[PDB]
Amino acid sequence: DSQDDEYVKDWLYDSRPLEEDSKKVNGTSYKKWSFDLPEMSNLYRLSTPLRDEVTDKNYYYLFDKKSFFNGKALNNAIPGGPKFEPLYPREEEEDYNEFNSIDRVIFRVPIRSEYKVAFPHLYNSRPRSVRIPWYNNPVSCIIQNDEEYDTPALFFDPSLFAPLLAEEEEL
Amino acid sequence: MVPPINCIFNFLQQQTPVTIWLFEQIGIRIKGKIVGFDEFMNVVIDEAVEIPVNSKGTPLGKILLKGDNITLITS
Amino acid sequence: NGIPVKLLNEAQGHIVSLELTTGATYRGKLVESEDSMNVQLRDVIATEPQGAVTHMDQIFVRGSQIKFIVVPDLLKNAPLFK
Amino acid sequence: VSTPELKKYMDKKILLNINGSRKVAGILRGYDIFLNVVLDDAMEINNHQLGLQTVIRGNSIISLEALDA
Amino acid sequence: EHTIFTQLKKNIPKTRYNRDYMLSMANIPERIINVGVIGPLHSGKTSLMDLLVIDSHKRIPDMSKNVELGWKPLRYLDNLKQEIDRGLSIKLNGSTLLCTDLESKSRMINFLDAPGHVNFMDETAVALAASDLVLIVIDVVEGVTFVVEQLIKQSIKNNVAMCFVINKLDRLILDLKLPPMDAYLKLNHIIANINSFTKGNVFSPIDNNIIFASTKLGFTFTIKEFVSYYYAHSIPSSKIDDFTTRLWGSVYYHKGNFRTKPFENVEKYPTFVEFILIPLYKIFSYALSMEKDKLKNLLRSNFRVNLSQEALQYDPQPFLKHVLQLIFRQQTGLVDAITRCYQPFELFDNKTAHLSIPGKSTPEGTLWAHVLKTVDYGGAEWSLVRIYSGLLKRGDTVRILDTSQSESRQKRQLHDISKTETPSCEVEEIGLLGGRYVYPVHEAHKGQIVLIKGISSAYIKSATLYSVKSKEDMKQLKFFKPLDYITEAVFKIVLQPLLPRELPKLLDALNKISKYYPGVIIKVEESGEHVILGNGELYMDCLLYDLRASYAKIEIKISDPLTVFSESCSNESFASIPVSNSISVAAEPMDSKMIQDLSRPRKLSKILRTEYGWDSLASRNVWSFYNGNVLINDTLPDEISPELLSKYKEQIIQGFYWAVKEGPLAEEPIYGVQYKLLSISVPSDVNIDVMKSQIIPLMKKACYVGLLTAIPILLEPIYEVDITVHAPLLPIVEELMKKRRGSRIYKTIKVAGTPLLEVRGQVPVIESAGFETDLRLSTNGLGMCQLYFWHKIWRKVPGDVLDKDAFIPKLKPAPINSLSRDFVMKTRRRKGISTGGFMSNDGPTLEKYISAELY
RNA sequence: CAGCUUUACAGAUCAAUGGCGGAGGGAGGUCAACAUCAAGAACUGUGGGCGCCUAUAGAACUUAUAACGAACAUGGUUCUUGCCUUUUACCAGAACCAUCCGGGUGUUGUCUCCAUAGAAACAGGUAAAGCUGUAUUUUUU
Ligand SMILES: Nc1nc2c(ncn2[C@@H]2O[C@H](COP(=O)(O)OP(=O)(O)OP(=O)(O)O)[C@@H](O)[C@H]2O)c(=O)[nH]1
Repeated sequence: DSQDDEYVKDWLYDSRPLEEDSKKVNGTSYKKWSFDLPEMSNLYRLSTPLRDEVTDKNYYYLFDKKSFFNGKALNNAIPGGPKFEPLYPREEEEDYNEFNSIDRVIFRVPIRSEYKVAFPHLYNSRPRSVRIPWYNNPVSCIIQNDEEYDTPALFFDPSLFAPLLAEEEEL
Repeated sequence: MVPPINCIFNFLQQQTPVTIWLFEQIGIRIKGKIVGFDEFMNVVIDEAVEIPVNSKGTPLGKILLKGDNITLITS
Repeated sequence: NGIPVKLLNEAQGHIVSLELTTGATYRGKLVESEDSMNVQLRDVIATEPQGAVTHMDQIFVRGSQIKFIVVPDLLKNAPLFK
Repeated sequence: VSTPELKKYMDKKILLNINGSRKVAGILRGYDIFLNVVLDDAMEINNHQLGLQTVIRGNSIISLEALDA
Repeated sequence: EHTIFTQLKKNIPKTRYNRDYMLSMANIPERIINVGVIGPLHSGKTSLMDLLVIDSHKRIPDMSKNVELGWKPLRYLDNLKQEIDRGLSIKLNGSTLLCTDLESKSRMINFLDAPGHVNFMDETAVALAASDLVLIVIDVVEGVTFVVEQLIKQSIKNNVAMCFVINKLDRLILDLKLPPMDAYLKLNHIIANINSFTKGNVFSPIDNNIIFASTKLGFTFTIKEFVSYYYAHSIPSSKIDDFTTRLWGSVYYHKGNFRTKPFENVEKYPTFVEFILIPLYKIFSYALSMEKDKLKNLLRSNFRVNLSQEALQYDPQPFLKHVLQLIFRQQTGLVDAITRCYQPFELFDNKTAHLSIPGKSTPEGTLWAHVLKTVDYGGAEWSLVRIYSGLLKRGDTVRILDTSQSESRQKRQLHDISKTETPSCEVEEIGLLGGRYVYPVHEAHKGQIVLIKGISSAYIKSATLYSVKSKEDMKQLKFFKPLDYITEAVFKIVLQPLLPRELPKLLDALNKISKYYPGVIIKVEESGEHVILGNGELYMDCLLYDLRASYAKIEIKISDPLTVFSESCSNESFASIPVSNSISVAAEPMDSKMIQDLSRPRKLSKILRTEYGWDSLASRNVWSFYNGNVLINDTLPDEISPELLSKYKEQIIQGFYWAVKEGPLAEEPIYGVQYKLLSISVPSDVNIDVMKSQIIPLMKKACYVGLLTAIPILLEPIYEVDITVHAPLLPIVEELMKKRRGSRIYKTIKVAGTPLLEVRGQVPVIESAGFETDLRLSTNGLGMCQLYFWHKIWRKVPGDVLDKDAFIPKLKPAPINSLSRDFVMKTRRRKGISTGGFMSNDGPTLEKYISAELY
């Protein structure tokens, strides 16, 4: 439609693809691309159907490549994650010593596999070649497909010479 | 704190023996009773008396002494 | 705003020298300065115009009656001017 | 614009060095942005007190050197 | 001498201001603010420090292209592999910088970047101790969490000046996408919260205390700063302060050059919203959205800052960042705010008193300096020392104390009221901070913070240092106390190394850990089982990494993580029994309120007691508590007032001390008790020393007996549990909480202007074991939990100890009553008291426990 | 509304001194050939150009980390699983080399569009562009 995806429809579907002859690319060699905003936005919108990757970095807690590596080199897993050959020889033979007895320690936590990779150096003993994973902050966000913009939708409500741009703009 | 303006006001309210010193003039002083108040140090002071300083008394009427040449007040 | 004022402010802490209209030089730690050069100073000596010197604790001076202020030569370097 | 920071010297006896090579003493009671001084009275420097309390104009002050530490 | 110095200088980033000037300034106090930048986890305090660093320096070495552009942060004070790999700033890896103000009064500032994450309060505590001012930093969105409140509380105690940094405005503009009005409201709410948290001082954007920031993009402003940059043009100088004042709060401004009537007509949006927030919003929009040329034009007109040719070809987030940097200049405003905050030096004396008792200083005759924290800045050890008084030159021959020995020293001094210097040190190299280098200097001075290379051999953890020249000087001197590492440790990691050949190495490393990470009680128990009380899990992990890679470099086993348990009674005692080889004692558990008070002059003491727990006058008289544990000792028989045998208490309480240190059941410390002497059957023949010795055992025994009588219990601790979950995921969280044994939701608070439900809780530290991970997996990248122990709150392990029936399964976790005993037994086993695979617990003495309590 | 520089200029004398260089292009192309490749470049060396830039080459230390390439396939030796036994051909994991498929960077050429002086300024005048600007106690009534 001419309304929504106005900036692309003339060029989007073409061989090279198009935006090939302009200031928006290097040239016909077609190595470096540049864009304005609206077109980019349109493209993004078009994509969404395909590439809805949820990019709250926290979403990938224990699904970062480092985490996977750790899992691999601990012979440890995550229900959804993958599993491998054990990377070192599986040679336990603990021998229930003065330390790590049944009647010395208190099996209060189950100590699942999930933990062992999240804290490689604590829960796993002898972490050979195990990279330090991340630990990030929480996301507050709003992503919508409505007419109105820049409003509280689903938050919690609080308790209670022109300034330098003054009708240059409406916000 | 007691600001200078406030002090001046108080003095005015009272009507007490005020003895003014002159800026860059040692030998002379004034002695009277504060009647007026200004934004600056300027005031009107009725029943004033010019005094030669001890290194007596001299005749003088009602006067406004200008704020720029004031130094001391006491009341 | 005045750059000399700024300089004076910076000199706070340092041992500034300070002559007045009277011609009575002081030298002391600059305690506080204001836009009008209303200086306070600590541990301050006080030379008379004639010659004789007198030690004194915490002098205040009103910039109106100040003539010139000598600041230490370290402040030449930085970081006020640019 | 800024207030003269004399809150340290509040309620202490000060040598107000004043215009024409003269002096005043007395305990500090108040002040303003022009550096006028309101003080509970003392002598003019042998010596002789005048007044119960005194007010010194801003222009007149050379210095106000603290007698008390 | 000089060549080496030159070399050192060369291996360093050239600063934009001349470092000579800074050095000169440091020779004078009052031109040195020591600033602890502090806040919650991921506040963006490290980032802020990075901005400052950038401003200071011309070009940084490992500032990549991407970081320059403004993609990744360049957390310049993250330093060590641990931290960059991990995400968290972990140790107090600060920096020193000259900073001009609005009105360019340079001032050499000693910034120390705290860790946010709650299991590193140790570093935060250290920072607080060091720093006379503290920039608290807060996420806009996450809001003033409980953590921040706690910090505020435990910065009032220290004490310190509290500038705030409402950091992450971008998040409310772009993430929350709050309207400007809404944003303003949110800000106001935050401010109110902060004020509430505070006792005395009011904080606001006026009076320079709030510093609005977004470090990602990298702008801080205060309102004064803003005015200076962008509202001197349009207003006469005299009415600038007034304008600033107007700016904040319930104030409106209608078309009137230049009034500004509080309230009001037609179209709202307040002064702050009109003259600040709205402007910011516009800038953001334009930066992202608008035709670039028009934006440029606007910025020429309305800000007089030019978007360069290279900058115009940027991507958005970078471009936006660039724009904001152009607008709000190299962060002077923040510095100005800081300056305004710090009184100065009315507070400083008080702070010093708090650190090291009240008294009077001595400037010329001596120097003294708080050795705050050992570090590993340039690989090798330094001691981050603050010189309070005097000036500490290089090579100088110097006194010291670990503040383990501080109280004792004080006591000795008091008693006194030959020349024995107990330890010593030769100061090799003194340097400054920081981040990625140590600028070396010949002289440390009163006021400023330094790193010192000679110190470390003598001390461990907190330490004082001094250089007296007399008896009088010595008398005058005081000694800084050990730092209330607000959190306290609760979390056992029991170590074996894998090849016990290499135990020496481990020991060496362990000492380093103790020194380096200061929040770690390293007990080396008699069996061979080393034990490490970490603050918590992440901290422990970090420590392990440090040990298991750098300092030890050895394969090292670890236990499923435990706690400390402490001894306490439920009911009162019933029958005192003196033991022989002759005194008897009995204990009641003290009132909860009293305990709480303790956790946070005789007549005075009595009065206090009366105020707290409604103790009588006799009770007041009796009292004599100890250890900061706490337990309370009471000399309350009848004959004691006649008796001078009960007098000479100073001897008697030694046993009590021992008892408190290691209780009966756990062999692990007592807590929440009022001990009471009932009878003291002393014989006629004295032999005073012998008697004292006897008492020292006997008292402990008596205490144990009392505990046994009073229906004793292990006290587990409870982690207070912040969780910042997404609103609709709270049910999941609740379910999770339910699933484990100890767990409780004390409230669910709505973080205004966000989708976050800040749900404070409690969880016992053995139930913790990775709880954060569990929370994060379940909740799908939402609800960043934290666990912590600021309070020192313990609880009943739910059930009766001393029951051989107990439990069924060896391998599994046991039911709650059963667990009440199980832990105790396990603890005993660990200690090396019970001997065998199966055993029991019982208390002598005596007479077969009084014939099993008369059947 | 004042001033200074910078272009267009008029007609200068004409130094004069500056600056402008005594003139060498700007683009791009699925055009090549050639080197040199994480960015770094600290610190040193040795150039041009002024306690300092710009080029070079030399290690240091960086982190690499996620992305010379938001890409990922294939070989070989060795070690270990496992097919098993045997050949390929493989299962599934390590270590160290190699292989393609792509990539930039400058060096140069070559092929299609855009350009375009051979000098200009002094003394100021005209036009525009850029920065700095009201007396009553602390500055100049
Ligand atoms: N949207 C937004 N993100 C920010 C802002 N400030 C920082 N961040 C991001 O959130 C994280 C916080 O910054 P950090 O510097 O890591 O926080 P920190 O001060 O190191 O936290 P500690 O390590 O606990 O001291 C980083 O990933 C930043 O990129 C902001 O103003 N807005």
